[PDB]
This record gives sequence, C-alpha cells and structure tokens, in this order.
Amino acid sequence: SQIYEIYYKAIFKLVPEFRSYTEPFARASVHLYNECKARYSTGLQSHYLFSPRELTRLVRGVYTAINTGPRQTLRSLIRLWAYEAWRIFADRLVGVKEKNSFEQLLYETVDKYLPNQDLGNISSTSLLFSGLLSLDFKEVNKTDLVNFIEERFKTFCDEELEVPMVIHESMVDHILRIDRALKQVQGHMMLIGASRTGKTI
Amino acid sequence: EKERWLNTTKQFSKTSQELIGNCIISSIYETYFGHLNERERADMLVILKRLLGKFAVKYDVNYRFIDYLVTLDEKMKWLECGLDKNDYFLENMSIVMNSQD
Amino acid sequence: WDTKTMSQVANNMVDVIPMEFTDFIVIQTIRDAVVNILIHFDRNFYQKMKVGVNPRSPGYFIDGLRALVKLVTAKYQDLQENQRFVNV
Amino acid sequence: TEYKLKLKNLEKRLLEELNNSQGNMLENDELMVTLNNLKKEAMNIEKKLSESEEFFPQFDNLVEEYSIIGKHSVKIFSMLEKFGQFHWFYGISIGQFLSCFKRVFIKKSRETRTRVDEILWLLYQEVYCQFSTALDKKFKMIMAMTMF
Repeated sequence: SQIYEIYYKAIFKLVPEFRSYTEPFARASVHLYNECKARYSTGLQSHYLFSPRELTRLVRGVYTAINTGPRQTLRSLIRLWAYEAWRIFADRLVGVKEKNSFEQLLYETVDKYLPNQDLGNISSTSLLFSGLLSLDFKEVNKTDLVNFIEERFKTFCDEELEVPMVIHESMVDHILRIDRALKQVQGHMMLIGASRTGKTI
Repeated sequence: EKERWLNTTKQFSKTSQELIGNCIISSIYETYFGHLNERERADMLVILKRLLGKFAVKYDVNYRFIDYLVTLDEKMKWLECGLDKNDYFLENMSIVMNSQD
Repeated sequence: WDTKTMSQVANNMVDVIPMEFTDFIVIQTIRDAVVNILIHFDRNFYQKMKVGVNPRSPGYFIDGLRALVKLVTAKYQDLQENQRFVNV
Repeated sequence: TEYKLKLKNLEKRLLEELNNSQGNMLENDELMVTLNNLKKEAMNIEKKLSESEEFFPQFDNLVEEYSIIGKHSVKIFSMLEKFGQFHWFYGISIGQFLSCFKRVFIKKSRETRTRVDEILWLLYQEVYCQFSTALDKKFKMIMAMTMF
C-alpha cells in the first residue's frame, strides 16, 4: 500500500487537484488485490494467479488513461480506476458467478475507501473507455461506439476478408479490451475463445 | 368435377403455415444430426418436436426428413451409385449433399 | 456465448422476413419465437449429447440459422411457383 | 412421391393441351375420358391417404414388441462383440447375427405350429446353437450362463 501510494502520488502530478486522493486509491487497489487473490485462487482455475505485477499494471493503466485523457473529475477518475481494475483482474475470470463476485467486490472496495454518490453502473458493460472515437482516452457513449464499430466493420469487410457477423453487446467490450492491449508498448494478449467466437477475426 | 378438384387452393394455406417449423426441423437435421446414432437422432427429434409443440409453430405431423428434402430423382441416383438401403444412410447422404455452404 | 448474445445474433440473422402468421401464446414476435426455439434446442443438444467438462461452445447455431434462411427462401419460392401454376 | 410427380406432369400436359385444342369439336368426349382417368388417378392418392391414416398407427403399435426383441438382440451382440474383444478368433459381425436371426423363421415355417416371446426365445436358442461352435468350452459355458 505504501509503495503504490508513492506510485499514485507520482502519477497524480498530472492532476494535482486530487492530490488528497492519492492514498485512498492505493489502499483500495491493494484491498481489491487482497480479495481477488483470496476468493479466486489456484483451486478454482489454473490461471487465477495474481501478483504485485498486476498492481503495477493497474497503476500503469491508470497513468496511461490519464496522460492521454481529458481533464478527470472525481467520478471520471474512479470510473477510470474501475475500468483498469476490471481489465487487469476480472478479464481473466471464468463463469458468471465469479464475474458478479468481482463486480460486487469493486462496489464494496469503492464504498469502503471512496465514499461517493456520484457512481453509476460500475459493471464492465456500462463504463467504456476508448481512444478510437475521441482524440483522447475518454469514456464515451454506448450508441456512439456501436455505430462507429458498424461503420468501420463495413469497410473492414469490404477491404479485407469478407465475413458477415452480428455486432452484439459483448463484441464491443472485447474490442475495447483488444484495443487497450494493442495500444500499450509491450502489447501481448491471449484469448480463450472456445470456438467460432471469432477470436481470430 | 375439375371445378371441385380446385380445392387444393384452400389446402395451400394450411400447407404453408407449417413450412416454417418444417424448415426449422430440416436445418437442425442438416447441422446437428450428422454425427448422431439412430437412437440418438430419434431422441433429439422427439425433443425438438416437443419444443416446436410448446411454441406457436406449426410443423408437419407425418414428417420424413428424406421425403421432405430429397427429390425422387436424386433418391434414385444415390441408390444407383451404390448407397445402402438404411434410412440412416439415406439421411446421411442427404445431409452430405444438400447443404454445402 | 451468452444467451443474450445468441438472441442478438439470431435476431440480426433473420432480419430477412419471408414468414407470416400469429403467436397463439403470449415480446410476441414470430422471429423471436423461432430464435427461442433454436436457442433452447442448441442448449438441449449440448446438454444431452456431448460428454465433457464444458469445453465446447455453440458453432452449430450459426450454421443452423444460415441453413434455415436458405431453405425457407427456397421453400417460399417453390410454394409461390406451385400456387401460381395452379392459379393460372 | 411418384403419383405426386405424375399428378403435376398430367396437370402440365392437360394445360398445355388446352391452349391448342380449344377450337376442336369431338375433342369434348376425348378430354372427358382424359380428365376422368385423371379423376381416378387422383382418387387413387385419396385412397392411399385414407388407408395410410389406418396403416401408420398399426406400424407405430407393432414397433414396440419388435423393439422389445431388439433390445435383447443388441445386448447379445454386445456380449459376442466383447468375446471378440477378449480374443482374436471369437470375432463376430452383424451379417452373421442377422443371418442367424433369419434362420429362425424358416424353422417355424417348416414346423407350421405370445408370438413375440416365442420368437425372442427362438432367437436365443439359434444364437446359442450357431455361435457356440466358434468358441472354446470355457467361453461356451460363459456364453451359456450370460445368455441365460
């Protein structure tokens, strides 16, 4: 918690207006971690393996979304932290029970360390941050991203390999995950699509 | 008397409203039933038929996949080429030939 | 594939509308009933037939939908042809 | 299927013949006998449908006794296939099983003489008689006990 409070202090030189919120963000990030490693252990799945490397990735993602993002309000900051916490911890989770478990854990952590009523739906399907539409990495509207994906998919289908498919709610979130993975410098990602999910496409 | 035989015009409407469930059954055959045993195919047929029954979809009661999707000329050609008599083998051949997307 | 995603894909697949007639038992749309039938059959198929610790995922669903579209178009065309013949 | 194809064929023949021979007289009685033969060949389809409405339930009721037979037949064949599994000489195919199952009715025809029960037991007896010879005494008695 101390080391990552120092990290949050160092990254909050881009938004000193929230200099007082450098500590609660670290503790929460640690608390989440302390729970994520406890609830989801190697007994459930072979890949439920967390480490301080995940906390470093979380801090790095927060910094990456701030440095190329518009001015962040407190709500924008906490939703950005939530987005990156999802992308680091919960994307690897399996089943639905455990994803809802992590969602409620994020709510509990925020309620514990960040008392606010400005929150909305914290689920991964409601908060969406993309650098595709906006010039900066900003939370955008759902319908905007849907229409953008459709119009770009038409051209991707006409220029590259011809494949018809249906844009659905999960496709957008997964495309956002792949985008944030391919944007960072050392981008590497493994998809577990059982089949025909089109992980390839 | 032929004026009387024209009644197939009224029979058409009844024969039409069921083609939807019939095509449902046929597509489900083509796709899933390829790698299933005779007993397996019969059981999944019963399951699909009762699912169609619980829903507001008409389907042909006296339904035979073979008679429904294969034409008599192809049914003759296949056997002439040496296909077995088993209705199971006829269904297999029909699945192999009909859909080729 | 989540059931919601399956229903979205099935709805965008049968956007072509060759069919007609009512929903005797109350959304209350024809294509929605058809895709519900297909989804339940896919689930029951993976439940009854395949043995294994839940590794597989719906692939037969897409092919079934496309084949259904193809066959329904063919049947509507043939039926209209027959009706036209008998009408003339 | 054949009479439906021929029905469409005869409809097309009649229609194509009506465009040309509309001005001909004495064609009346000729077209009369034509369409009357057609009436009969269509009431033939009607008859076959009517008798089908009586035939299909008899079939769906007869299938149950013969499935009662089929369960035992397939379990005996599974036993013999496991014999084949154990050793290479005790192999057994479907053709031999079906032949042995056919032999039972020839025997009854010569005999001239619940039918389902008797035919099932005849199946057992003929299976034992035919497939006891390709086994050794050990497996002979094994098959005897297992089929009993």
